[PDB]
Amino acid sequence: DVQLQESGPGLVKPSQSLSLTCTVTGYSITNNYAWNWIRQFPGNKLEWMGYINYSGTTSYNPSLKSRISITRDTSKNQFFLQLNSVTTEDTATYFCVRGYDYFAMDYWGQGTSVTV
Amino acid sequence: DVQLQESGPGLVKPSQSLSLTCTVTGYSITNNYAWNWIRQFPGNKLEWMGYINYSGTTSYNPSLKSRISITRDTSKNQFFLQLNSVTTEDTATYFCVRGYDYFAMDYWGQGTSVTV
Amino acid sequence: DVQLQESGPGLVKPSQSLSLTCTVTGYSITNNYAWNWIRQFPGNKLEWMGYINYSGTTSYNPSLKSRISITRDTSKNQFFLQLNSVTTEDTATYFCVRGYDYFAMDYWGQGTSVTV
Amino acid sequence: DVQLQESGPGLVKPSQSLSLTCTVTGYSITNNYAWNWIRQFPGNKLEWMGYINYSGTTSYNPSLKSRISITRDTSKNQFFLQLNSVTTEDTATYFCVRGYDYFAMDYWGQGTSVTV
Amino acid sequence: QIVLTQSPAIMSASLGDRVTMTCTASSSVSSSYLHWYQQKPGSSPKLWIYSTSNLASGVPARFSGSGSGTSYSLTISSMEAEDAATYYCHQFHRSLTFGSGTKLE
Amino acid sequence: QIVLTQSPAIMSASLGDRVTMTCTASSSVSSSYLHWYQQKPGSSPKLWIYSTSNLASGVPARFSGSGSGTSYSLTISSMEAEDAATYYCHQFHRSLTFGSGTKLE
Amino acid sequence: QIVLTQSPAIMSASLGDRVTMTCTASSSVSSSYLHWYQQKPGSSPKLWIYSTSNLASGVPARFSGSGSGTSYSLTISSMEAEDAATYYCHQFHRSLTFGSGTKLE
Amino acid sequence: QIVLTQSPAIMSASLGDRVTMTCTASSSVSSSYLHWYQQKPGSSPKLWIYSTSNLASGVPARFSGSGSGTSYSLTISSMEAEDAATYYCHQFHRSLTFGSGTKLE
Amino acid sequence: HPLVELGVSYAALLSVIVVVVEYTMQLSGEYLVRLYLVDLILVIILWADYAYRAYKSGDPAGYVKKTLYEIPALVPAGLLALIEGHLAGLGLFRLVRLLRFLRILLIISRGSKFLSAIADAADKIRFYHLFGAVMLTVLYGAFAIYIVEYPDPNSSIKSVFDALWWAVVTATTVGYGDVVPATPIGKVIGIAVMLTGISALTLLIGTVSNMFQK
Amino acid sequence: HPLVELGVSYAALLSVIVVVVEYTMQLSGEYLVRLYLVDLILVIILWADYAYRAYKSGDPAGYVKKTLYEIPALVPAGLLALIEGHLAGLGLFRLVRLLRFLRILLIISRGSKFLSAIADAADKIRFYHLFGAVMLTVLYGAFAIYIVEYPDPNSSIKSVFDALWWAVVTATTVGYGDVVPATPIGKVIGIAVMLTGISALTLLIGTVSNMFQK
Amino acid sequence: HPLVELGVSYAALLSVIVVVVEYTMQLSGEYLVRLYLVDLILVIILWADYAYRAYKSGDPAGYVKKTLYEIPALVPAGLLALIEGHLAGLGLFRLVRLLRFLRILLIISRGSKFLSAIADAADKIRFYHLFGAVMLTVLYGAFAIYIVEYPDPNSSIKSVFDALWWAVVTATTVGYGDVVPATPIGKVIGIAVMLTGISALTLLIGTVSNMFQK
Amino acid sequence: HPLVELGVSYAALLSVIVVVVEYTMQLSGEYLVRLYLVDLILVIILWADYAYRAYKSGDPAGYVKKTLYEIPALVPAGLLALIEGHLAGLGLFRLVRLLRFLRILLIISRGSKFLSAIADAADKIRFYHLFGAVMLTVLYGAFAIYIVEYPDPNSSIKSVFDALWWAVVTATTVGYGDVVPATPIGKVIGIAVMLTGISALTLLIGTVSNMFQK
Ligand SMILES: [K+]
Ligand SMILES: [K+]
Ligand SMILES: [K+]
Ligand SMILES: [K+]
Repeated sequence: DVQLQESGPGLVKPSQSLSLTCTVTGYSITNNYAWNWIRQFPGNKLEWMGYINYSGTTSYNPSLKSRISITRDTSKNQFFLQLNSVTTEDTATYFCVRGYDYFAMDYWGQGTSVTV
Repeated sequence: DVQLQESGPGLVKPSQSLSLTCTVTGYSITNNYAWNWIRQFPGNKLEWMGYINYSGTTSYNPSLKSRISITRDTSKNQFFLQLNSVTTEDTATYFCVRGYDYFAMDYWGQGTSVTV
Repeated sequence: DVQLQESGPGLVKPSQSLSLTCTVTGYSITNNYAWNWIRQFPGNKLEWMGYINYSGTTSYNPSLKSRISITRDTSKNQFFLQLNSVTTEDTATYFCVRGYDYFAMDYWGQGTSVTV
Repeated sequence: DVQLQESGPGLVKPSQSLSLTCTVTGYSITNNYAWNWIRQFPGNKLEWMGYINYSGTTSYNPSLKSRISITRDTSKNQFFLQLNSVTTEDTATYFCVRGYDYFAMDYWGQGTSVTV
Repeated sequence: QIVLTQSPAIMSASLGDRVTMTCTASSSVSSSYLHWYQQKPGSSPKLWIYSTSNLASGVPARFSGSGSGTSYSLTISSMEAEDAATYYCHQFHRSLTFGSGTKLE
Repeated sequence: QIVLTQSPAIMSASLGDRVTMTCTASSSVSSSYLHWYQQKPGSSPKLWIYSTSNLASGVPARFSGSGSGTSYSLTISSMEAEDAATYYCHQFHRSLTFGSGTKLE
Repeated sequence: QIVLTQSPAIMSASLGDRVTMTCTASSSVSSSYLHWYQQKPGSSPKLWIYSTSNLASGVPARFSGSGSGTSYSLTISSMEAEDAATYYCHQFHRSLTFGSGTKLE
Repeated sequence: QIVLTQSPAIMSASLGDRVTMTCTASSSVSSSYLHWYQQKPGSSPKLWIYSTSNLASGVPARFSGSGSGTSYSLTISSMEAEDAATYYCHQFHRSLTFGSGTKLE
Repeated sequence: HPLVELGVSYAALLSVIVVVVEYTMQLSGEYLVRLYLVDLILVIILWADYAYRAYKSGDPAGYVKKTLYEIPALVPAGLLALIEGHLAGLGLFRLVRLLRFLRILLIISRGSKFLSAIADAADKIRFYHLFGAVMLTVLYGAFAIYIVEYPDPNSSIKSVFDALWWAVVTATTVGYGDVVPATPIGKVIGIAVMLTGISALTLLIGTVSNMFQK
Repeated sequence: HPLVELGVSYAALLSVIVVVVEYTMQLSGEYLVRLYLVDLILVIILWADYAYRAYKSGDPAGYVKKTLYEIPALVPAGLLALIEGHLAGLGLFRLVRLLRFLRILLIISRGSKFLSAIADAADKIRFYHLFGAVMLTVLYGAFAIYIVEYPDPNSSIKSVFDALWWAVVTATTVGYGDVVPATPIGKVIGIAVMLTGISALTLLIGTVSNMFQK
Repeated sequence: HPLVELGVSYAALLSVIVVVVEYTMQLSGEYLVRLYLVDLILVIILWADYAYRAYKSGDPAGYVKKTLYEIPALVPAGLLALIEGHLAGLGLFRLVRLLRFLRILLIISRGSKFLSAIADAADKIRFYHLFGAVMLTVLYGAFAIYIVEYPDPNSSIKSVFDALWWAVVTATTVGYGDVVPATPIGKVIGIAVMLTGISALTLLIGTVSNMFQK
Repeated sequence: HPLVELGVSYAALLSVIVVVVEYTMQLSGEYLVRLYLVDLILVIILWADYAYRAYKSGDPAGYVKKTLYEIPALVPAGLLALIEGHLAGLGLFRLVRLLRFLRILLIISRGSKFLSAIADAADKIRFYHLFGAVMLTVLYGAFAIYIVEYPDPNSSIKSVFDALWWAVVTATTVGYGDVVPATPIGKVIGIAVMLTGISALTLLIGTVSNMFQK
């Protein structure tokens, strides 16, 4: 019954921050596993940005770190993606996924189209 | 429609302090401008003694300082002139005036005659 | 109307302390003057023992000091004579007197006969 | 009319501590005298272990000390024997006795058989 | 600190003539802090010309002030029965001071 | 930190042929953290093979994974009309990364 | 601390004679702290002359005191049946003391 | 600390004869701290003779104790069917100790 | 009775302190200076908070002014009103009004804006607000000794720090063996310092403690 | 007007402390580390309580494991959860659950079990629980100086002990003449240390005192 | 059983203090001396308040007496009653009454008059009044050591100041590394001093503190 | 993660103190020793109160025994019960009763008799009674260091006084620059000492203060 429900904007001006919101149903962001923000570029490639976890602690992609961060709504059951200074390269699709054992997103969100 | 209202003694013995009292109506001693105590000698000359201001701080005539000081009744809306050891020279007329922009008493009180 | 009213025992065994009590009427032991304990030996001689005063402080006969002390009943209006180790010599008559100006008992108590 | 009432286990495995309990009736463990724990070996011999007293302080057999201790239930009126690491030699009978004057158990409890 | 010289200390003229006065400061001044007060003997002083070139509310346009550096004037155009007053000129450089008063007769 | 190479970036075949793909990691890996995801263009990604050999609950036994050290495969036995999907292989040594995607035609 | 000598320790006279007594202090005194008390054997002592000259309220003007430095007197002018009393003279220098009493017969 | 020797460890006699026992302490003692207890096998010990020369409340006058220094006895005068008990003698010098028990048959 | 001479001489020393401490009051009862160091310390924090970006934001003059919303904030506190003094003194009473609005706007901005740093409402301001006077006094104290100690020859106290140290130290009830007045005079006023610094520095730690109970 | 330059310079120093102390809060308000040193100190007591039998119980490996009821106890407190970090990091999220139950069981065991020796009072925990933060802070403090004092040449402070000593000493209001910052910087942060250590160390002794009378 | 000899010997030392402190009570419970130093310190303030005009008011004898309303004030407090002693002793009991009225008039004058400058608060007396005993005791203390320290050879304590310093210092909980009894005896009585000075000096700062916040 | 090794090592030191202080409790919770030093100090006062007459009452043996009403009073306190130990140990249980009555009579005599020193009812006993434990602990403390400091070579602490001094000093929050543990071990236990001595010595001064408010 686990299901991620991603949602957000999908258009912004450079240097402006991107704020994504993904809800979760049939589970909790505190039980187990980790929570990811892996985007899919126009080149259909996949780039993992980072993750928060059941406990709270988080880690990001060694390149984007200098320009990003993530959080969560412990109460409403959601996590938040925050990217600072969105250039053109960031133009892509976004996904939130349940990081199951040994790291393996075993549940994906439908998708969100972000344009820059 | 403002108006200063001076009043005071008008006779004392040498070495005794002079205590003047000037009320103010239609305004406040804290808003803006400064408040002066400029006397007029028997020789119709004019000598500025000092001033307190909207804020409180004060400054006197570099000669009289050694023998004077001034205050105010923040509540009743009045200021006070205090001269120590009144000799003969002090014999003159007194005036309290609203020190308008760039210093220019734009409102004079009627007057009071002090004899020594 | 001043009047001292001496009273007490009048017989004791050696080494035992003597406790005298003299009341005062028509006055106070705190107003002014001093209060004495001057005894009269069988030889009709007179020996001043000591005194307490209107304030409280006291002084005794330079010889008896080593064996005496005095107090007072601030409330009931009385003073107390206390002699330690009463030998034979102490056999005499006792008197309490109002020490008036420049020291001059201006009021004497009737008298008390003490035997040793 | 006094009377000691001994009771206790009577079987344990080596290295395991022995816990004896003796009640007292018609008297108190705090009044006077001392309270003993003298056992009787299979050889009908008698070995005094130790004692607590009316006050509380205690002393044991110079040999067993390294492996024993005693206490009391000040409220319920009882004392407690505690032996650590019970070997075979300890196999014997136990007795609690009122140590009367100059030390002389003047009241013996019925008895208890302990096997090791 | 500096001193003032309001000449003439006393002076005359009559209805019609362009009356003139002069405030001669021993030292320089500041076009701003220069003002002219008119006093009718017996009554109380009354500011008349402030900041060198602009006059008080209750003052007739007939007046005009001219000054700079070391000298300033209170020039008029015509006198009256009112103008008969002791006009003063005070300045503010180091401290505050006043003038002898260009008395009008 | 290591990079991934899912060759062929693109490739083809026909129904029946034992389709094959390969994930060649620039550096060593860990038989565990090696997983395969199948993506049908337009839709959303979907895990397909985790920990090298085992498959997702909704996966046909026809699949099989083979790897160790520097290389791992997604080998099959027969294609369909469904299998026409972009298969991805991601790993987790230092951090997380993905592959070019052995696209199927 | 000084001692007192009221001579005569005992003495007599008759009605009419100017009775006299003397208080000779071993050491100096103070004209003030010198007083005289009259005692009628059996009764209680009674001050009679204070500060050398002045007398008690209940004392007949016939009395007079004379002294200074080391000697003072209680001189009279005429005796009576009353005056037959033991007169004492006490002083106050270091501490308090009394005299032998110039007994009258 | 010291040791005790209750000889005979075992011994006999019969109704009428003055039974005797002896407590021989390896070391000196103290006439006070010397006591005699009687135990009937099966039951519980029972103090019988305390402080060398005085007996317990429930003891028949037929008994008597004699000792001092290094030796003490429990002498009687006549036995019974009761007296058939293991009599013990304990002392208290350094610590507490007991005897082998002069068993009666 | 001779002791009254010796004993009263002591009274004099014991008397000065009565003033040194009384004066300390007339220096911390100013709703001003107290409320001015507070709004100047909160900004010094910004002086290194936002004006501390690497040597690439510290070069772009355009970007500092760029943030025209911060410039007014990262300016002073009262060093804006300080100017008002050299103004009113020059009768520029007209210009005074405008500068008065600036301080008004600044107190609403900072005051309310800062209070947005959640988790503590009206609990965090009473703090610093108090921390003020507390510190002021210590200062006044350190200054007291400073005057009567700096000139002294062999006097362990020199800089305003060393004299300031002694202040805190003796006001925090700590005291070591380094800072101590050489001239008995310093020791004198000191009795006042601590008599003050302590009592106050304590009212400080009092709330520090309570607050610390979170 | 010159003093404002000199006087405001002081404000800066007085300002840093505002943070050093503010930060001290954000380090003791963690329901974690606080509640972890407590459950690690209670066990260190057992590390010498039951694992301190003569050299004959310290040789029989079989008898330590023999007591499979204590082994889980004499293990850590959080050094079990510490591991959980190097686990969740390695996505072993499955294994995480099992280790979570272990800490759950351990807190019920120790918590309740220890409270069996709490039969004396219900506050036998409020104590240490508090003793924690109190100590933590002092640590943080000693560490503060440690950083700014260890490197200094002729600086009486060296080891973490010496810097720790100074901490307690200045936090217990004691202070001697041995421990004292050489670099004025240490003296600086010190003003913060004591401003904190004291207030807290006091709330400690506050209960210590009360508890003392009963 | 040997320790009882060694341990009881300690009891003796611990015992003296019981008196030294008990005695300190019988020296501060005097409604007199307490209420006399207060009215003598308030005037010493006037001894430099009104009698401190330049060397032109300190030359005109006529103008000091001129103010026949102040002369009675700037006189003493009890040094007027002190005289009363050498009077009553000389039986001048008559003159005593007149001097009694003088103190009566003086207490109404100063008391009420001073309370004219008390318009600020009604507690402006409870303060000094208390400041008294607080100080008295410290004195008594300093004196205690003074006796047992002055004569000592190499004893850092000498003048009444040095012994007085040590008093305040150890009573203000401050203590440095300069003032300290050489002879263990001084250290002894010291235990009493601080046991007292502290408790009292604290009740002082207690009100000092409270008063500080208003 | 390396810090856990370094940070936990600290926990150990922080742990010992937990005991050193815990133990201090089990040494002041004895209704005995506490109530015994009190009745031994009150008599030491009599040991110099009545047995201190000139060398003429100190020669008449007949007159000391003469006062058969004081002899029993000027004997010990518990040094009578101390004997009871060497008695009960020697089974002289009979004689024990008689000596029990003696202590009973002595407590009624002294207790009630002493309470006759008017002006303070039930207010003066709570004092010493408390002064006891307070001092006991300090002792225990001084002893703690004594053990771990006496043997040390260059250790400023030597006699029981010097170690006792350090105790009071660090327990009275005073601390100087003379008494201080050389071996870090002493410094260690010290953290406990003060953690205790202070809290207690404070509860002492607490009543001392209040009482002092008379
Ligand atoms: K302190
Ligand atoms: K200190
Ligand atoms: K120190
Ligand atoms: K110190």
